[PDB]
Amino acid sequence: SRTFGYTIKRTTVKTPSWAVDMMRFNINDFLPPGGGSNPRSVPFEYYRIRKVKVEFWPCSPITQGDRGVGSSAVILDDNFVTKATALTYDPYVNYSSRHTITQPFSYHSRYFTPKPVLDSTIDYFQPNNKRNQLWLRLQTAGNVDHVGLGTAFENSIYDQEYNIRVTMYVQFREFNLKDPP
Amino acid sequence: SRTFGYTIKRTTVKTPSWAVDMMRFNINDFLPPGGGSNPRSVPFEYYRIRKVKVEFWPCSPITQGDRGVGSSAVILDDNFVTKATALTYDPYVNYSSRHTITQPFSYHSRYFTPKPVLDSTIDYFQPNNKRNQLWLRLQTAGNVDHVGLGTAFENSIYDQEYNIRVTMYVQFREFNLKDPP
Amino acid sequence: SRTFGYTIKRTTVKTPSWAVDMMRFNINDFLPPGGGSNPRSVPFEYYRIRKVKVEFWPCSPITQGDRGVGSSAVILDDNFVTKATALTYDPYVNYSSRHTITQPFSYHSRYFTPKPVLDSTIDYFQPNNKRNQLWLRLQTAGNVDHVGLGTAFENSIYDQEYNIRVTMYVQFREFNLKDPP
Amino acid sequence: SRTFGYTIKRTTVKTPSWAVDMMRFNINDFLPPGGGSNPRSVPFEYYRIRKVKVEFWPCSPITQGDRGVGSSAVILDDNFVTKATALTYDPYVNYSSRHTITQPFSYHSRYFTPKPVLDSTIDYFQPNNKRNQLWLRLQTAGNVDHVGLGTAFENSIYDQEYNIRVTMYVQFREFNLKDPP
Amino acid sequence: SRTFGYTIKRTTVKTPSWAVDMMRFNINDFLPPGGGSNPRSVPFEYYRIRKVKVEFWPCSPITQGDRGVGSSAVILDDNFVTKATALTYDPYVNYSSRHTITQPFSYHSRYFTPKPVLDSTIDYFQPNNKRNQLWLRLQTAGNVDHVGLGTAFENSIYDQEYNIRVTMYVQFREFNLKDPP
Amino acid sequence: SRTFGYTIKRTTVKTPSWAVDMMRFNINDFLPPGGGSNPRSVPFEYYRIRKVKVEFWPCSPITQGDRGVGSSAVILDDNFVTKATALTYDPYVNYSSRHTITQPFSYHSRYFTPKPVLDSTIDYFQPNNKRNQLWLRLQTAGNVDHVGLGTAFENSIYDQEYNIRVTMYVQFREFNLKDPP
Repeated sequence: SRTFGYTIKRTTVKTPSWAVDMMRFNINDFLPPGGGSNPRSVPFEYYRIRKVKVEFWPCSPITQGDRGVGSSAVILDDNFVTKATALTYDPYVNYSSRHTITQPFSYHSRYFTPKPVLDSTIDYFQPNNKRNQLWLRLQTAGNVDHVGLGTAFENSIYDQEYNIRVTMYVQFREFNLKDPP
Repeated sequence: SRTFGYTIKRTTVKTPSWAVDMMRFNINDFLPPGGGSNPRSVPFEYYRIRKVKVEFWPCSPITQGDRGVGSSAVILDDNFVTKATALTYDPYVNYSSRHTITQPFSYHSRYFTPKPVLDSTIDYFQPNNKRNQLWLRLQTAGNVDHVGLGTAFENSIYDQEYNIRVTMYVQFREFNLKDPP
Repeated sequence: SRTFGYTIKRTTVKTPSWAVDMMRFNINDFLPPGGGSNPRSVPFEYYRIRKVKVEFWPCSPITQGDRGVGSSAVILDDNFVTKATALTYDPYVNYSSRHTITQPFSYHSRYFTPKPVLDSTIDYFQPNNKRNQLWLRLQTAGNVDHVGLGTAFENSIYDQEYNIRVTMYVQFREFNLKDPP
Repeated sequence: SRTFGYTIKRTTVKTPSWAVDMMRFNINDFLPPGGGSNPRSVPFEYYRIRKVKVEFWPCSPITQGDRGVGSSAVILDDNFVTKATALTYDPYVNYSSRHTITQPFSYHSRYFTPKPVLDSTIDYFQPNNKRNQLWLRLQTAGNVDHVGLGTAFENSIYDQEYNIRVTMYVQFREFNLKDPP
Repeated sequence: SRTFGYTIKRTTVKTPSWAVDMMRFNINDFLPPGGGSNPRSVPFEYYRIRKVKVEFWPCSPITQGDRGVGSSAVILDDNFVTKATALTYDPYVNYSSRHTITQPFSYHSRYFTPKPVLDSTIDYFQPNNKRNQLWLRLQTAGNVDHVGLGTAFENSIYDQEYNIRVTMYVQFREFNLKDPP
Repeated sequence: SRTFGYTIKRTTVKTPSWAVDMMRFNINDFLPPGGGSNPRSVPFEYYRIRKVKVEFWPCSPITQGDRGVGSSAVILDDNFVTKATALTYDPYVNYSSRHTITQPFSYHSRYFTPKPVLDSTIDYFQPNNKRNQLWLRLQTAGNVDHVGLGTAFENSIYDQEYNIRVTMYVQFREFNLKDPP
């Protein structure tokens, strides 16, 4: 439920090279600190996540050409590729649940479900849309970081400024409020 | 969802005189201050109230006699009687929806629904258990005060100390959270 | 399947302050060491836990007054509140699956299902009453500690001594016995 | 669930003489000592026995000849014959529930139910496979000895070495565990 | 999908002592390194395991005697027994899902499903044959080690050489290929 | 599953002349070299091709005029026309399964199935969408070249830059992996 500026730097190379990026989810950013006997603005003992209606709302006009195509392959098992300002290939082009990345003015969105990362070394995760979703706990500091979607915009001569937006849905349960004197 | 000490001072008079009291409800006491872009610990635009399972949990043992009887007449239209340390009558004895006040160790509770007080001079209120319940708004300072139950414990030679408890139920709707940088 | 003395120290403060406590479950305490080729008194390769019929059997007589009220909120995600000899509020009063803590002579009990704590920093757990209960293993030393119930008795002038009792149910399977010469 | 070496000494006599043996069952051998407040590795107040899938797993190869034949007559009433290194007859050949003893490499097994021996002089026993099976008690020292199967291998010029194995099934009930401090 | 030489050293002791072993599974051994933009010979984002048709194909002829018997108990919770060149007992003889170990020329096999080991200290695992199987990820270096079957061959005077073979089944899904210039 | 730059050089001629091109398919380009005992990144003994969702994703903006029209006639029997920088006719205009080539910003795509070319002189091919599809074999060097779609963009005064993209679907079968030491 936030936005941030992610401008892709142009390149002079003639070959249409890609520029992979990264988008790590974080629940702490979707809630500011609290006060008194309630450090968290949303007090709850347990909470779950169903889906996240992600969307990469563009900002360039329709007159700007340099339109390309890509493949926003979903990522969850934690295994991003080495970042490069001008990649000479598209590693996310070969995938089952792929999606054509229409740019620039063309609207594009995705839908999936993220899961927490237990250990940074082994990196575990639960299946998608299932009743066996491992519950979590509320924490303002020691909080993990969920994996987002794998973007891959194609470079061009002109600049590019996007406005990524996410709507992390939450299903809180078993509230725990404190009303001191 | 809180408690407070309300000890009834004994009296030397032989006639069993009563001692009316007052219990004004307040939603601000059921939530502490917030912080940052969320002054309230419970962010929501609208909320309603259904019922309040009030209960006057006693604290005296069974060996302590001086047991009497009263009538906890419900009050909502705002019209309490003049407080008196030793009232020579029970004005709440004559009522339709009365309830035998069994004291001391005997457990006693009530169930009703409160409503906000628009003006202190005219004092308006909505009907009980109906779909036409006028909604309210969240406010940490400028908040009204709902009317509670009309208590009336009978005096005695020995002291008395109760532990009043209320479970003000709330039905929030249309959340409004703020997640600044 | 054991008991221990947990006496709540009295206080002179007039305001009815609470005194939160802690009850951490441990399977190693429910079985002493073994001998020979069977260090464990109950040999089994796998075992599960369904429910634990907890109960806080009191010990004070009925003649002792100072009766109060509380709320035994269930805890499993590991997030106890800072211990205090005389807390000026009840953080467990606001909860969904709450339970009125009737004291002293009044009997009170609860029923829930515990789960193991994988990591001490993230703290994970499985859902309640489900076929996806993650199995465990038998170990006399390297054993985790399950989370218990969240108690919250109210202070008083007179002393207080309870006799907590638990019946941790186990469902062993796939025995592994050793019968050396 | 144990094994032991029972080698039959060869003989020079030309006549094919038999060599009866003995196999007394014992529950104490199927469980080592305990420790602390649990001297027995398997704590239980009552236990029963249904069947024992006995088997005499051989060890000689198929190239070794000198194959004979016998009759493994069941024994339970306690009445073994005088042991002899080279018996000139087969007393177990005449029986109702007999079984051809195929040796050496040929596999052979039997199935019966043992019963405890009350007195050593009278020697009593209960019927086979019936609901009136007299229950027993757990004891690490003062334990009786059940009667096994009546073996009768035929002598030969070459040596012989078998690997007897028994799977004494148990049906424990009414556990009695101790969890001291 | 590999084989290795595991010869059991003979012993001079007369008592038939066992010799427990260990067999740890590893997915890295079932795939060699890659090259270029595909370090793994089998590119896939997610993969699962159903069953592993293990088999201990012997190599000794039928003329070799010294045949015994054992019990290949399944192991998954990580709890192997101390290795011994000549164990005076069989700890895997008492088990529910046991299997008679017929040696030498006699063929023997087993069927089960392994699971990954999250932590070496606590050692967790998922249930057998269930839809809640926790998925994994592809990794050529930082890869865990699954638990195999618990073998227990009996010693003998003559040597012994087996040819263990496994067919670790895999159900890859969501391919991720890279085809750079 | 790749992209390449194919810019059509402008022309000064007033008559709207066409500029035919060529697009030869190759499976070797959709897979990089391997290593060790797996020269191919995708090991499989047999594989087939169903369809190829071709698409000529444009890159010019909508403000750029000079829009024309053509006919992307399918080609498979190997019989391209002589290339010309400015053809004074459209040989692909007369066809049964034709398709209006809408340019520039207008999206256009096609769908068909290619087949291998046995000999370069006779040039054979199999029917479309049929169960009699002749299978092939995996090869990194000696691999044939399939025929693509017949493009025919109309010239113009302004430049033109398209981003051709193809998704060659494959249906591998009968895997053949090698896991040496």
